[PDB]
Amino acid sequence: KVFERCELARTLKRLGMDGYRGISLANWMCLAKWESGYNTRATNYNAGDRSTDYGIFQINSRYWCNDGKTPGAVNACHLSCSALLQDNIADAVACAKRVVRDPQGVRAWVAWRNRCQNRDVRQYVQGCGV
Ligand code: NA
Repeated sequence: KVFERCELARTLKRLGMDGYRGISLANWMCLAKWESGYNTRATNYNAGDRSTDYGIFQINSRYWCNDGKTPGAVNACHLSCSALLQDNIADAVACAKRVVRDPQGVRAWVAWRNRCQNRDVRQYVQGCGV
């Protein structure tokens, strides 16, 4: 499903993402925006290394979820990548929390560095009542 901005903002706060491992809600919104356009069904095949990015946070199959076709991959979130394509984002959120528990933190996603880091991200949560 494609979330509306504020709808997603409120959902993420209820799922405990605000300030998770030091990452503000506005940063998570900036990330979801640039990764999928707030679309839970988005997938991106990376022909270069044969891995696929899944869902709203575009989580990669090489380390986080299992899709069976990615060479030498692990499944740290202990989830089928299918779980990351549901309309209910609970599993995607639990996995995203797992990703940021690693040393890189939110820097794990290159898109965050390009379009969110050191920018004014307040705009993503403005007027949503969170
Ligand atoms: Na995997």
